[PDB]
Amino acid sequence: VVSQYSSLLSPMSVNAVMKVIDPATATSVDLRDIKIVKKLGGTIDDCELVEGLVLTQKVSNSGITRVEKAKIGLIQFCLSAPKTDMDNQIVVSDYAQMDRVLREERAYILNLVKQIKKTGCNVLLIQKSILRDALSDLALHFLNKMKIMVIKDIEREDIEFICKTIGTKPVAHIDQFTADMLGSAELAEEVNLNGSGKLLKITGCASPGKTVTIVVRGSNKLVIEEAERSIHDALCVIRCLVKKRALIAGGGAPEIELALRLTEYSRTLSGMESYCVRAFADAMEVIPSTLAENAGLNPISTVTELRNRHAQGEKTAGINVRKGGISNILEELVVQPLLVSVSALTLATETVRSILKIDDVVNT
Amino acid sequence: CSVYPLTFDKNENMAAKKKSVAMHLSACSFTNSDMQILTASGDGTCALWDVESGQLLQSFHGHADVLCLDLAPSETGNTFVSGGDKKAMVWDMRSGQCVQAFETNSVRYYPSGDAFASGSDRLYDLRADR
Amino acid sequence: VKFRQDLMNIAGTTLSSKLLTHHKDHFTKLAVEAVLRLKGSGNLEAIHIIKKLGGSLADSYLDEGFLLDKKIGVN
Amino acid sequence: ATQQILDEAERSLHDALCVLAQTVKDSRTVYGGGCSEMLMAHAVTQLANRTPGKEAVAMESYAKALRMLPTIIAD
Amino acid sequence: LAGEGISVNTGPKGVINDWRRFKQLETEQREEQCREMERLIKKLSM
Amino acid sequence: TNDGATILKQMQVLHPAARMLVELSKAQDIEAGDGTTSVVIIAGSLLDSCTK
Amino acid sequence: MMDVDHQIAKLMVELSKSQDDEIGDGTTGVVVLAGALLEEAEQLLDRGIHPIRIADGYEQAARVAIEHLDKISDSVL
Amino acid sequence: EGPLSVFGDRSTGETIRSQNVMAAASIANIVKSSLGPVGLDKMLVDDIGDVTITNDGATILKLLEVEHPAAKVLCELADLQDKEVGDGTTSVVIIAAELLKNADELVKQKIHPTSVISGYRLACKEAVRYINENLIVNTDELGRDCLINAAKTSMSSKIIGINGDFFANMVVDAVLAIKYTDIRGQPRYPVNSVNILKAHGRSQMESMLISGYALNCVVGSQGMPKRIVNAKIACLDFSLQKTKMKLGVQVVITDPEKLDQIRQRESDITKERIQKILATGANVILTTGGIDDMCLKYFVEAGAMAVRRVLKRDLKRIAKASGATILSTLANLEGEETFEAAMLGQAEEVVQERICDDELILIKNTKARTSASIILRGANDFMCDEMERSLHDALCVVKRVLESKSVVPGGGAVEAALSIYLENYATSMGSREQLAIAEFARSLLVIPNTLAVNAAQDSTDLVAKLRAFHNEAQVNPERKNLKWIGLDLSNGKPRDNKQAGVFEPTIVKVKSLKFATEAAITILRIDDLIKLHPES
Amino acid sequence: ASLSLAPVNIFKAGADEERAETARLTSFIGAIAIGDLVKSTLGPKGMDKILLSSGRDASLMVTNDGATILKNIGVD
Ligand SMILES: Nc1ncnc2c1ncn2[C@@H]1O[C@H](COP(=O)(O)OP(=O)(O)O)[C@@H](O)[C@H]1O
Ligand SMILES: Nc1ncnc2c1ncn2[C@@H]1O[C@H](COP(=O)(O)OP(=O)(O)O)[C@@H](O)[C@H]1O
Ligand SMILES: Nc1ncnc2c1ncn2[C@@H]1O[C@H](COP(=O)(O)OP(=O)(O)O)[C@@H](O)[C@H]1O
Ligand SMILES: [Mg+2]
Ligand SMILES: [Mg+2]
Ligand SMILES: [Mg+2]
Ligand SMILES: [Mg+2]
Repeated sequence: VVSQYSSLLSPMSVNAVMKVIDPATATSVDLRDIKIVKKLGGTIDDCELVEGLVLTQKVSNSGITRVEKAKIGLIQFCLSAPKTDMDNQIVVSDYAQMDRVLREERAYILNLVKQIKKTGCNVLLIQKSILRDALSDLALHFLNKMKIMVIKDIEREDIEFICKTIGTKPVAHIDQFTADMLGSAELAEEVNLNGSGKLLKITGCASPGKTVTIVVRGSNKLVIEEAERSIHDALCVIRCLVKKRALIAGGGAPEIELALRLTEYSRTLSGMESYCVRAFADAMEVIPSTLAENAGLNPISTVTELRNRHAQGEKTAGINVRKGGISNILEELVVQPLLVSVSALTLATETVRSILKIDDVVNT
Repeated sequence: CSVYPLTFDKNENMAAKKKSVAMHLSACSFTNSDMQILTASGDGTCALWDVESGQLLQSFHGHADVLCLDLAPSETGNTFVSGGDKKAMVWDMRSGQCVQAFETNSVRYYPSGDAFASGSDRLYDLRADR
Repeated sequence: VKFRQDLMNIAGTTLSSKLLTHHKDHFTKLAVEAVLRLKGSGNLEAIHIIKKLGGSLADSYLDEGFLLDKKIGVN
Repeated sequence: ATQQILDEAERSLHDALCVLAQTVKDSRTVYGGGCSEMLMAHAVTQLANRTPGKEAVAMESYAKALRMLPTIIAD
Repeated sequence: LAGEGISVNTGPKGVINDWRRFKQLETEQREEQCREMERLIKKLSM
Repeated sequence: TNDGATILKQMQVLHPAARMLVELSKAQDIEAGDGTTSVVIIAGSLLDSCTK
Repeated sequence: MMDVDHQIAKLMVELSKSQDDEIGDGTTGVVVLAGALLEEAEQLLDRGIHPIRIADGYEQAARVAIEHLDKISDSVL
Repeated sequence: EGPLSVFGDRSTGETIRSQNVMAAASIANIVKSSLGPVGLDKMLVDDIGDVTITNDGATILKLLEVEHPAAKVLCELADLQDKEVGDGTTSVVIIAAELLKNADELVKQKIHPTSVISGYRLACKEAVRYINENLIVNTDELGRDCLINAAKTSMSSKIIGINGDFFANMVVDAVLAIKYTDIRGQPRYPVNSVNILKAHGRSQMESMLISGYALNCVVGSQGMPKRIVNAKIACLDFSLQKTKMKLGVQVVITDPEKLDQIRQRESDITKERIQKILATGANVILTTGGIDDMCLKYFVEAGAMAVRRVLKRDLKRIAKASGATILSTLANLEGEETFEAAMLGQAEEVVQERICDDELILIKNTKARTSASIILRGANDFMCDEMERSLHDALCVVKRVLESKSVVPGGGAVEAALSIYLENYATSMGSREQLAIAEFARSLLVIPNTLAVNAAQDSTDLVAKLRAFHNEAQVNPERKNLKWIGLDLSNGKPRDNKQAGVFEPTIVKVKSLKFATEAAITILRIDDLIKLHPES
Repeated sequence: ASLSLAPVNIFKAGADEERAETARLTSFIGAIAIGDLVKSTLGPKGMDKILLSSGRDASLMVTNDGATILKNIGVD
């Protein structure tokens, strides 16, 4: 469905794939390095390629939404009252112990926040915590009073992605929280999508290590789902090109060439196998027929013209929907990686062979 | 059967965090130490999860479907009894094996620890397997 | 050498009736190497079979070392 | 290519590994293709030919089943 | 699931007592329903 | 959706051959990511020829 | 004698009855021939040919076949 | 059931396309009668006797129960238009349905859906370009009257329509009051910060625009004063109750003589906090949490107003307007517990006003920032709710006009001009996309047609006259002033809408066109439906 | 393909058909059952049968004749 936007998505997909791999060394692409974020509203023309990190979590602070020259810190412990792993209670026997406990808890929280601030941190990411309040209200007040953006409820599964993106080493104890363990960035701000939600984008990092984020926007949810599926398909195609550096013509040319060559091969296989190979070639002759039928053309004449032209000697000849006939398909820039066709053939043949070995169905 | 509402309708009493993802349920029961949750399904497998990290520590399959789970409180790792099959089975999660079995819905572990009730639809001494 | 040939033949005969008969030679070499790597131990659980979708059946192989399906820490 | 293909390949490989491990444990081998079945049936027939009474008929039926197994193989 | 051809035996003979016990009540119900349907539907419809 | 894998997964096919075709689509998506419709079309044509 | 319900099956039965009425023999060959013709037509339709074109081709091929049968026939006393 | 053996129904070909067009046309015809100043409102009974009288398209489509997913696509399209623009909710639905109908009509003639989609995309892009290049009016050359005219145009077809001469001024003043500048010097208008309170009673004319803020709350205790002449507002985000230790703290008494002192401290802590707050001179205390009785008595004796259970957003707005600071806790950076005078807001007056047998708090003339609030008076609750919806639409329209300084003539002038331009433009673009662009242009004419039909006037002749005027404007270089000619629904004749003061924000038309085109493209892309039977 | 195992059904309700293996199985089963029933009444030392009618009359018949045995049996 995203064809009128292909002029925007194709360079975006190529840039996304190139930015997460090393072209001179990589033999495979890990698509988990390309995060796709779907936000309702706007139009697919508003899809953006974010070099940094995009977080859907909202800022707990109020009044602080834009920080320049940020020093993002990733925290895996809780900023609340002390609570050991062992079962613990505080026993009060005198009236002075009450406000002593209150004052000591306040001092503990203040010391934690001061230690965090001393490193120069100004943006704090707090990992999601259970069985213990990750961010106390008093802790949030102290953090706000020292001008630090606070983002909490960070998912555990996103820690690796965040560390890869902005170069922050996670901190689990306040003793090891130091400035050199933070992750510098050019800008970290929260933007609003024209009254359709808020996104936190950290764009510009000192160490942008092999990670990119893709923002997908659309009018309704169904078109957004289809757009992200299509973007994933484009990324997978570029991944195939990375794995196997081979290109083949499209528009039904490989299938027609395969049918012709396999017919010629079957003509030299006298026996009962010649019929089977001829049937294989005739079955491979189906994809161009389907392309011609969907294009609104006459499948018979179109397919026989393809076969005749391939027999002539030109193998880069396929369906030309734009022209409405048969011509050289490379002029239409319709190409696909060889891995797609090879895998399709191999997997389909293996599935058919497995099917042919079945002769009974038993209901358990 | 008992499922508490979604929003918790409170004012951040540091208990609104509940996980309760329910990725497995017929015998969900919190353990002695709250860091682990034990749940069972109709596939005949008993699943142990760590509530903090949030992933399945190790699954237990030795049965048909399992119905009732009871845990003997000791580190939450010592033992837990399953009586889902007509086969009361006791597992140790320091080894992940069925330590002992009794081929005989509402199994209850006795507070003493030497026996456990096996109410179905008996006081089985663990020291004598009878 | 005779024992290795007998192992080859036995694995081939066992795999002849199954769907692996398409690549019987490759799979027979595969199984014989996998069993011989046990150094005489009967522990069949020491051999781990990982089923990954996609690819051809002939793409199956025995790793010269070992493969784990876990994750490394963050830093 | 399919999950069913992977499961069947795993089962076949498990069969091959188990048979190879058993052969490693005990290296005695016999010929397949119905050779062992026909040899056992021939021995049973030889025993039956020297046995009087309906026990001979029972032995002949036993040998008939033993020969029927490779008959099913050929069918 | 074979051997359908059975021709049965005196087994049904051994259960003629209960067969007739139920069949007499069934026949009485059929007679009552036949006397009821001689009018109902036969004239109610038109 | 226009994706072959998604189309075959979303609708609950019941015949075993259709289930194996769905698994074939999933495998093609895993290994390549494109051509998921073409592989199913090829398998269907191959079996259609196998009929005769 | 079949208890068919499909309309095309009834058409096949009528075809057999017609062959029996006109000739009296060959009531089984007609059904097999029609089935084979419709199978080939199914293949052609899957390839994308209008059914009327298939019917016209079948009609002219039948004309050719009838002419050939007349040609290769032999007379008996 | 066939060779597929899927547990569900399947529709393919023209059947599913016709079904989708039927659903879209049903959704359109639901709201077509409520478009334009001669439009009429609708009742909605919620199966339990609840009544909703409205003219807003988004509300109508949200309250309705829709089953066909194309009807849903249209409903969420209207909701998206409401969220992102705030006006033109009915227009986008009508345009999308007409576009889909004409696209299906093209497809039935064996025109491939790809060609229709490409033509629609090209027509939408060219229509946006033409609107931005030839149909925009800069608001800097019109002044305040442009804002009033835009608000009045928005208020037409609403229950505050005829009384729009009075409501437009109130909306403009309210929007201009909450204006504030941010970084990079780009003024922004946080509309929906103008609190709207509904209270039946007097006529619509008696609607009051508060030069401050209005709280739908009352004082906690009857003993406190109900008016402060110099407000020192202190905003708190915590409850003022008896102190209770946390879950991890237990009180174990071994010496019985300490229990009384502990119990005394349990309340003395809150007493000390309240005394610290009051010692700075605060007159008004607003808190999001509750307040116990004795804490209220402290303010009673101090002669200070105290309001409890204040909404968080209301507290934020009050703190921003009055210059106060929200304090979730009393704790400085020295580890102590103090309250400074710098955390106090200031207002000229805080009054417990009475409005139709109910009371509310008015914070009048806040300093360091100007705020606004509107109290709507009507016959009953339904009328007040419709007033609130129309007022929100007008506020959004004024916000769009102030943000983007371009406006377009109303009354279908843009639609007719675009239809003429696009039908002339289609002849110079491709061969198969020509029909798609022509059908896009013809589908754009549904808006003036609907207006004229609602007026019960000659739609054909009126639309023909509009098209003739716009054609003359487009082909004659010296008659370019006819671009502004729209529809005068009162008299049923063409009229210069720019001179008549019928304006709309350009963003409304642009976003309507884009969203409608995308929805039509999404629905048109379908050619087969599989509906799996429910497993239950 | 076959009429019974086809994606579309060509039969009235209650009408079915049995293909090669199934038809042969049913025919052989019926023939063997009939032969086993009628036998054991063959030769000088053959025994007789009791034909207990299930009708209202409930006619009782003790016979050795195979034809009479085969006549008065409900055969499907
Ligand atoms: N290549 C072969 N040639 C002849 N006979 C074979 C061959 N492979 C296997 N067999 C015979 O087939 C029989 C069944 O083997 P198989 O089907 O592989 O496993 P299972 O014993 O579980 O049926 C064996 O008894 C073996 O003798
Ligand atoms: N512009 C084009 N002209 C001709 N053929 C095309 C064009 N674009 C795609 N095709 C063909 O359409 C076939 C289907 O591709 P597509 O639907 O994108 O993915 P899939 O192969 O998974 O169906 C491809 O084999 C390709 O050769
Ligand atoms: N005074 C007026 N004269 C002519 N046309 C008007 C006038 N006021 C509004 N209109 C037109 O009536 C149309 C319907 O607007 P309306 O339905 O009230 O907005 P919405 O679609 O948000 O409900 C608008 O496109 C506008 O151009
Ligand atoms: Mg074997
Ligand atoms: Mg593709
Ligand atoms: Mg004959
Ligand atoms: Mg409006």
